Amino acid sequence: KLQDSLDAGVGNLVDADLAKESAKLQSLQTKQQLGVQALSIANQSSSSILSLF
Amino acid sequence: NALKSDFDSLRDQIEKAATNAKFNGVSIADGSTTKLTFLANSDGSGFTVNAKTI
Repeated sequence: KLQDSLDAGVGNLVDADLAKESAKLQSLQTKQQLGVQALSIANQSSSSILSLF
Repeated sequence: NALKSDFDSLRDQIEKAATNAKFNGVSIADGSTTKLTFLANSDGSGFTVNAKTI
């Protein structure tokens, strides 16, 4: 009984909750795709100066 | 005499069963400390659990 309790306790200490990581993972994949499109949008700055000359 | 020896064995068993019930070195059934206080609020206020020696 004691060994079972100790194993359960250690798991209680250092186990994750995968349901939260799934949501966070989805949000982060969307956010990274968005940050890439945002960076690509920001990159094309200063490209308009050529038209001035 | 047989019944007395049975009684004595069972008493020794109770003592062993009681002193072995520790998790992470802290226990509330041996009688080592008077109470255990856990966290209950993000500012430090505690949840108090008195000790029930058995």
